[PDB]
Amino acid sequence: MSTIIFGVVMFTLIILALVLVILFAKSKLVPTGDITISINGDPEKAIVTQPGGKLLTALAGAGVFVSSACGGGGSCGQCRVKIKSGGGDILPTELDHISKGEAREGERLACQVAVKADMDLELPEEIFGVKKWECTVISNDNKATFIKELKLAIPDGESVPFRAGGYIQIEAPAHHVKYADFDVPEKYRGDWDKFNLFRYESKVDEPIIRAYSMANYPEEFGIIMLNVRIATPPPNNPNVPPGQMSSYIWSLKAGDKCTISGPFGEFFAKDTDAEMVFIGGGAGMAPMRSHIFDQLKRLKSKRKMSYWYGARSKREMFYVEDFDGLAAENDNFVWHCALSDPQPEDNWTGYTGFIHNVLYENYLKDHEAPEDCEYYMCGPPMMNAAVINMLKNLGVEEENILLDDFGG
Amino acid sequence: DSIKKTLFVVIALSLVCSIIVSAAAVGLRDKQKENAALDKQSKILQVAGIEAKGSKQIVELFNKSIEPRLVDFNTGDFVEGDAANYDQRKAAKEASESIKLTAEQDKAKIQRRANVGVVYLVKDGDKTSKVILPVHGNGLWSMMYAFVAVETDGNTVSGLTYYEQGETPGLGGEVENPAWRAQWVGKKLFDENHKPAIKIVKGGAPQGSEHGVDGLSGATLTSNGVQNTFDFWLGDMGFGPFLTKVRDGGL
Amino acid sequence: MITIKKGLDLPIAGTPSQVISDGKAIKKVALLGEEYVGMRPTMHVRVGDEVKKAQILFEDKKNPGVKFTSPVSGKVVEINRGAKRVLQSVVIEVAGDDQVTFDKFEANQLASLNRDAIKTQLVESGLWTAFRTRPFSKVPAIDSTSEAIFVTAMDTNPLAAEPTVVINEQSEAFVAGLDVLSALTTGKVYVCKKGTSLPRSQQPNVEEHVFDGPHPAGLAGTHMHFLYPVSADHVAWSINYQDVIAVGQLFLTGELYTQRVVSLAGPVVNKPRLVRTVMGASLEQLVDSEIMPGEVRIISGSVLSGTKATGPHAYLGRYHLQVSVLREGRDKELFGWAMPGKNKFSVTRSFLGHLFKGQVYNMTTTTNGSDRSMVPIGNYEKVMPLDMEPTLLLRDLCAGDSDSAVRLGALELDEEDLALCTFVCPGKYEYGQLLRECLDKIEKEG
Amino acid sequence: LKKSVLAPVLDNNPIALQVLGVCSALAVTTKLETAFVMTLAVMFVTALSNFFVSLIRNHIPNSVRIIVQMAIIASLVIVVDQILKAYLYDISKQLSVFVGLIITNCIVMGRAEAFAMKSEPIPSFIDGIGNGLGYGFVLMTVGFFRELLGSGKLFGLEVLPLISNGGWYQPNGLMLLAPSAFFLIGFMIWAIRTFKPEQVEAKE
Amino acid sequence: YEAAATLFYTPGLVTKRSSHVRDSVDLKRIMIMVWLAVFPAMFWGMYNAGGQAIAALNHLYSGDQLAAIVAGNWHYWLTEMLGGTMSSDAGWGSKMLLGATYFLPIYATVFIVGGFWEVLFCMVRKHEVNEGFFVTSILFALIVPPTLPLWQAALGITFGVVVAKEVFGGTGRNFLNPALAGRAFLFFAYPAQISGDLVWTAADGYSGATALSQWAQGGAGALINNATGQTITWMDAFIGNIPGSIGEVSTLALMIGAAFIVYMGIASWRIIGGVMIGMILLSTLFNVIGSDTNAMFNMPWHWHLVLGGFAFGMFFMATDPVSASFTNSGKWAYGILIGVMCVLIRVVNPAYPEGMMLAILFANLFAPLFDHVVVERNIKRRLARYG
Amino acid sequence: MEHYISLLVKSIFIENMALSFFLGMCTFLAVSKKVKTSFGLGIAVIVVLTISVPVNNLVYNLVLKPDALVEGVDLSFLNFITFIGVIAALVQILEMILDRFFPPLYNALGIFLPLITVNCAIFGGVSFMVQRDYSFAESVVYGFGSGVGWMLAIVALAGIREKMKYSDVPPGLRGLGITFITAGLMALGFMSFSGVQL
Ligand SMILES: Cc1cc2nc3c(=O)[nH]c(=O)nc-3n(C[C@H](O)[C@H](O)[C@H](O)COP(=O)(O)OP(=O)(O)OC[C@H]3O[C@@H](n4cnc5c(N)ncnc54)[C@H](O)[C@@H]3O)c2cc1C
Ligand SMILES: Cc1cc2nc3c(=O)[nH]c(=O)nc-3n(C[C@H](O)[C@H](O)[C@H](O)COP(=O)(O)O)c2cc1C
Ligand SMILES: Cc1cc2nc3c(=O)[nH]c(=O)nc-3n(C[C@H](O)[C@H](O)[C@H](O)COP(=O)(O)O)c2cc1C
Ligand SMILES: Cc1cc2nc3c(=O)[nH]c(=O)nc-3n(C[C@H](O)[C@H](O)[C@H](O)CO)c2cc1C
Ligand code: FES
Ligand code: FES
Ligand SMILES: [Ca+2]
Repeated sequence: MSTIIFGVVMFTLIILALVLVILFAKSKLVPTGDITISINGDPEKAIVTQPGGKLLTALAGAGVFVSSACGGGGSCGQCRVKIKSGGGDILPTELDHISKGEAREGERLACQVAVKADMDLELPEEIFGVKKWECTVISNDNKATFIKELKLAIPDGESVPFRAGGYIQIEAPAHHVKYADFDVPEKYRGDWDKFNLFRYESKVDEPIIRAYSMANYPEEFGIIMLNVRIATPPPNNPNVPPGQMSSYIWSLKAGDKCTISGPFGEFFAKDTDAEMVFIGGGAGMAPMRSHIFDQLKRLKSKRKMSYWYGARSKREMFYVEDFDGLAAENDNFVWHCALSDPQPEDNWTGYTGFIHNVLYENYLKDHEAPEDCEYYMCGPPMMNAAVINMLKNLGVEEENILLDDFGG
Repeated sequence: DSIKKTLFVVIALSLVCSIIVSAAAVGLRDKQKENAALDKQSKILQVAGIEAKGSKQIVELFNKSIEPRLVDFNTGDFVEGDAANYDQRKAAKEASESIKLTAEQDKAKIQRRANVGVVYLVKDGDKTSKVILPVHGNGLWSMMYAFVAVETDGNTVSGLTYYEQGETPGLGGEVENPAWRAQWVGKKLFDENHKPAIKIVKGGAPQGSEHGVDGLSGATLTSNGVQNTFDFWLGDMGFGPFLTKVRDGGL
Repeated sequence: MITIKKGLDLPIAGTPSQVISDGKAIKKVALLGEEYVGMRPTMHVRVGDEVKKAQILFEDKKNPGVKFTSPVSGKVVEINRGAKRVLQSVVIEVAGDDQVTFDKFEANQLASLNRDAIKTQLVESGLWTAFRTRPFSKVPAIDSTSEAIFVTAMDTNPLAAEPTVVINEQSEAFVAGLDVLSALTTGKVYVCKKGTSLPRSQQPNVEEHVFDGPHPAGLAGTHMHFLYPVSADHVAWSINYQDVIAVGQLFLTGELYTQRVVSLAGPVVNKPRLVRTVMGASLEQLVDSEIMPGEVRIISGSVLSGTKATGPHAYLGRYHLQVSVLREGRDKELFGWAMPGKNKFSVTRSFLGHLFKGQVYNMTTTTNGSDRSMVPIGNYEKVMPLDMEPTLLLRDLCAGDSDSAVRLGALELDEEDLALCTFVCPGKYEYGQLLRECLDKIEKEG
Repeated sequence: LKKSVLAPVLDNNPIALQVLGVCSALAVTTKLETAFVMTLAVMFVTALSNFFVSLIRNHIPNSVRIIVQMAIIASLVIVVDQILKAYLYDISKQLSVFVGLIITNCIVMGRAEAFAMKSEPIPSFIDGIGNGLGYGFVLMTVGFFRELLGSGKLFGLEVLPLISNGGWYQPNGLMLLAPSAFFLIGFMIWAIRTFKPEQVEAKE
Repeated sequence: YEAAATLFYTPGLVTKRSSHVRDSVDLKRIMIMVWLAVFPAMFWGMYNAGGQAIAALNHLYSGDQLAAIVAGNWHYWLTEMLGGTMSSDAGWGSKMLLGATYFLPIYATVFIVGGFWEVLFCMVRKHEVNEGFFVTSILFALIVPPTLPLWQAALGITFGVVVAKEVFGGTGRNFLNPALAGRAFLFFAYPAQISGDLVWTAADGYSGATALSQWAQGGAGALINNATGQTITWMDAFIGNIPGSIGEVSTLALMIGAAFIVYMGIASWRIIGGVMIGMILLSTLFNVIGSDTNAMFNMPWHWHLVLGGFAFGMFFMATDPVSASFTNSGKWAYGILIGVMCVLIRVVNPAYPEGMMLAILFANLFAPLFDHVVVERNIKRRLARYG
Repeated sequence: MEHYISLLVKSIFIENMALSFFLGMCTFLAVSKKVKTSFGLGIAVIVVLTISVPVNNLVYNLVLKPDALVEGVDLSFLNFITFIGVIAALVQILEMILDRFFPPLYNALGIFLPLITVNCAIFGGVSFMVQRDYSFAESVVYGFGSGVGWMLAIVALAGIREKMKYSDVPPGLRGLGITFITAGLMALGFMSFSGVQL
């Protein structure tokens, strides 16, 4: 045999000649040098990257956990990064999420940026800034049928620096929780026995994080109080896994240890002289109670307040002992509540039906400064959808309405 | 280290891939050549009319009956050479082994012609009964090839099969239609003046004609291609002297 | 000087006899709310409140500082609001003559007045709302300043009032207005007029350019596209000449000048002529005894671009100078589309009407045919003297594309510029709303 | 069990949801059995290439991974071509270049890169078989229509008696040209999208 | 019928939006006016087909064989029953009736099938069933040879309406000439029925090449009409006595019909001018170059104008408003392109003896490129701020 | 030179790769969003084919033709891998050389090069060239013609799909189906030149 060995050696020589040319091109012409980037102009720290490395991957390796949940593909768009120097080649994927409002400065997407030269960044201080507090649980009493008011104390008596309307993030390690151990008083046992939620059980195998708005205005120091609703499966599909983190919070009892991670926030209150109208529903009590106490106890504002809450019954209502006192102390604040369907045991004498119907008939129908007032909305989505629809029907721009949907 | 490891793994993969691919390629060359020979043999046997089915039967029948040769076009006489493994296509493609035709004589529009030609004699015993001349010429959309089975006399056609053409099916690709191929039996190639007498008659030729044949309906361009093919390869520039020698004798 | 070749004149009967006659008494004046594009009002009056002339009625939310003034003194009566409580028209009832006085000046000092003083005086008197910028046709913000103030001193709309007759009675006021504009411009002032003669300003900032031809020659859009092409980075301001007269009289006498001259003409007007009235005049009161019996439609502004003024909208627009009344038609005619009508007008030569040169038609409001997909038979290209691609631009606008339209040249245009394009459309589309929506999206996205 | 085998048949068909790998499907389907042979070849080549690539993924020279996958795919494809020439000469005559086009074929390259490079060999082989099935489905059900309406035949078996043989059906000659295959694929993907509405693309 | 009201009546709507006055032209008027401009061409095509049938029959047969032929086929006995004559002295009425018995069934089948597809699509998509189909049906009926079996026409119109016009979204959205897409499907699907010699002369057993194929074979001296033996003069080929398709036979009738639409502004004269100048230039260049084997090289422009389907194509069929270029320079370039392509396919392609339809199908692709180039140059001029 | 011009015209129209041999459609349909993008990728394809085919002809005539390097030994079974590897390496080197030496030229072609480094069109052209047995100059002309023909096809299809901004495509066919249909009609239009003797 002669052909076989000849073909083999010629094959090897051919592929070796090809690969040597490719290696020469990729090693003798490209920079082969490390790249240095600056996170901000003022600090002297510089992050070392690679020419073939992605910006998001380099930041993750350096420890700058910028906003990202997918790593690419345009699924989230959280990887947007501010820059003051960079290449002018904007990828179509970047342009999909970057409009002409952001194209003036040309900010890019982290998962779509390759650092081929010494560029600079202009990331916000928070991009690389956060905190944490091992909070001991004082109490987890039941104020509503499906809402637990968790109370947390920051160690060393250090009040977290936050603004009315912020939200902490709570970490939950892997655990299994039965619903048999939940403490619910005899006042709320009516619905749970009928629907039989005790037979469910949770299953979490990986750590998770969620967001929860504070229920305390900042002048209440050293207390982290929330209003957490149970993420029970809907009455249509009982076989679906239940709420992971909500089962964990309800499972938290008095005296236990919990960890919180930094004050956050985007749902704030504007600093004007215009009327404020708060509309609430369900477990949206935690954010609103913060601002009303804030503008009345911290800022002592003189502007016109009004807070409107909807409820399923008189057993779903709480915090009004503070609210009734607040209305009694201050003339600016006047509050009203309405039940969807009352029970004969409550002897309700007041507004009934949906809150959007109630606020329209009593106040907005005869109001003479329509739109001129600001609104704060937080609660179940259908309440949110109805209220924005009618406010648009009464002719209010989107700037005045400022809502906060709890994750859709 | 890294570079040495990459070089070593690349070289090892190259070696193993080369040995497997080389063994695979070397093993089957004989089978591939046998398949090509079988295809050509089946076409020639079907042209001649000897029924055959299966590779072994085709091989034995071809080796017993047919006997390839070589012919020199200029003088129309046999020559010596490997008639079994001749390749007229590459011989004509070679600049050294093929002349260049002029625009006046290239009726078939082939613009080249191999210096050495191949035939296929049919022998039943010592004598010769049929001679098969491979011919080709340009149609309308692509090259066309055929065998014409001339009787031992030198004028009577005993068969024709178009084994490679690319005309439009149904309209121009009617050359393979048996009802049209069978039309060529009994027809004659040369007239009493030994001139090319085959003529494709547009609109149909009278039955039992001396040298006529029905043209392809709605395909006069392919009919003209066939007419040019025969009118060229039956002239002096083609198999003319060889057919004259066949008429004289010695076959 | 500049000759426009492509264009279309509208031969509609009832041209106004150009003789000024005192119009009928008026008792209601009002401000429309929709035409001030991009303005969301912040109310400053309530029903029953009493206001004087040049007093503040409301301000603009997204265009701060600008104040809209009451045309006449009196008592607020009606505040109409449409769907989503959007303002329609603030109705003022004529009563008394109380007004607010402003600083006076002499003729000589007009050419050297400070920009800050001019801006403050115009904004407080409310006449600042006359300027319409380009692109976006929005009232300019109180601080910006352009490089060219385009004074439309010519009119080629159908049934339009003749500007020469109106100007020749107020030559001193026009001179004062041109001097003030030359002091305010920070650049050049282009006044576009016909071949005739107009009163002249002595300042070297004022340039006079002459246009000749069919209708598209009398628009700020064409003036600007031919003399100072507007871009996103180069804005220009447009103002009709009667507002120039008002500016001159304001700076000369210290008080707002609210008079107007509008051309009441149309197919169904008994005696078309020029009448004298105040801006915002109720067309319901003005048209009394001037109309033939039958179903009619009151149109503020030209028949090409106007507002169907019935109900809350029945008030003369701020930027309009003519009233056109034409007969409504609701007759379904058998074989009407295929009838070789002698009386059926068409820019396309597909009818016998175009054979009779100089004919006058008795036009109606009917839309021949119905809505269909646009087939560009080559009609848009006869009525766009501008160096723009009509067939491509119209398809782009209909497709909803925004950046492509901006690149193609949709910035220079306006609501009234595409009037001829929707007038000639084989598919019977309406391009004004499409262009307005595209400009709204472009402005909103950044 | 073998849910991965049937997973890519309809949900993520390489020529219905994805677009890669149509060069063969456009011109090899003039007859049914040529498309069948091409489908079998794609199955075998894709499966073996994924198997070997996932075998060698651990010690990869990541700088020339594309060249290494091309080397392994060439070693497979040349052997496949040799076998086809040796045993299926008549069919290999028709395929000509398109059997050699398998080296550059987008579906096999993408499945070698995306899934084989980061997966266990058995799942790599199963995924190769699955997407080979998904591709062979469209090959078979385009070739069926094309051959049936261009010659009235299937696998060489005559179904509709042709006119030239005294039958009643006339061969629509367009089916032997590419635009027929284009239109067939278009109407097919329309049918798939209207019976599986979840894959409808947005206006933009 | 209730639906006839929408056709016989005007909508009677009033201007709702700002522009209160509209022009009198509309899509129905445009399409009906085009549908009323090919009438001279079709009324001559019927007569021409009848005359050719009579001439071919009475040249091929005589005596009792005439009765045998007319008794078997249906057109001839239908004419005789209706009152015509098959003899050599047939009047113009008899010739026209014999042509009608050929033309009308094709038109009826095309109309019925295309209307079925149109109604189905517009009912499913809930759009208003619009015009345009009247033009498409009559055009596809006029560009086919007389002896087409009806099912082939039905398949062709189904293709040209569904796969080219309806699937894109209806009138005004398509980009390929629908009638030409249908004709091309027919042309490439059944070449044995729309090309050759056996099809054009609607007779039984008559085979004869037409005017164009004769020149490619034997030059100007080969323009001979086998039916009577008289050479084809230019006046004959221009007035429309040639044997050909049913629509484009008469350049004079086509010109008379197209003059009114062109003067009416419906059809852009820019396209026609471009086609003429391109055809003239290419014919002159090929004539100057000359050749000694391909005798078509010496056909002058005036002989190129009236032969084949050039007149019909250029006048009524290349001037489609929705597929052609939109800018004026684009229209000029598009006309140039289709003219050059038609002459090029006619001259230097031996398989096809005519290429106007192929030229139009080719240039419909490249019209948008022309308009894009023009608009990009305009955008550059605008960004220069001087325009 | 009649021969070079004739071969250029043939490789441009008579043997258009994307619409007479129908290769490269994965990229052809996907890239066709923008006219400018299609033009750039067409220029990339043509500049690739200027050198992909000549060097392959050199290799085939030198070391791969039967009994070319040593008598009696035929080495025609390595052509597939030698072609794919040679084209890949020879376009990679050109891309890197242009990036290092002429960035202004590189920005116009380097965007598409790493994705089309290996493709159906280049391999089809190389295989057809090897089947047809050109020379060096004829190979250069064939590459420079076929690539420009491919660029013309993709540019025309991109322009058509840009004009499609006005059409009301049915929801089921939106996108891929309508692209395939319009490519079918484009091929139907391009079937005109199939019979030209040149
Ligand atoms: C800024 C911010 C502030 C917030 N503040 C509050 C607050 O103050 N109070 C509050 O209660 N919430 C708040 N939320 C909402 C927060 O997301 C809660 O954690 C929420 O209740 C989710 O609970 P979970 O994480 O336990 O359940 P998750 O596991 O996130 O989801 C459980 C729900 O999803 C359903 N589900 C689970 N798996 C499936 C499946 N496979 N298929 C279908 N359905 C499934 C379950 O039936 C149940 O309805 C806030 C969110 C944000 C962003
Ligand atoms: C699509 C198509 C393909 C054709 N193919 C051929 C062909 O392959 N061979 C041929 O001779 N004619 C073919 N023709 C017909 C010729 O091109 C030409 O029209 C006709 O043959 C000339 O008339 P004649 O042949 O009767 O003299 C074809 C026609 C069409 C429409
Ligand atoms: C608009 C139009 C386009 C045509 N295109 C072709 C064509 O591309 N090929 C063809 O063979 N005939 C075509 N024809 C038909 C020819 O005009 C004619 O019927 C036939 O080709 C023979 O031509 P002749 O009768 O003029 O000799 C077309 C006809 C028309 C009206
Ligand atoms: C002058 C004119 C010519 C037309 N020509 C054609 C034509 O050749 N083929 C066709 O299908 N439709 C034709 N139409 C109809 C219509 O415009 C065309 O089908 C559109 O592309 C919508 O499909 C024509 C219309 C007009 C007004
Ligand atoms: S991190 Fe989500 S798209 Fe980039
Ligand atoms: S386009 Fe043919 S394999 Fe990719
Ligand atoms: Ca050959």
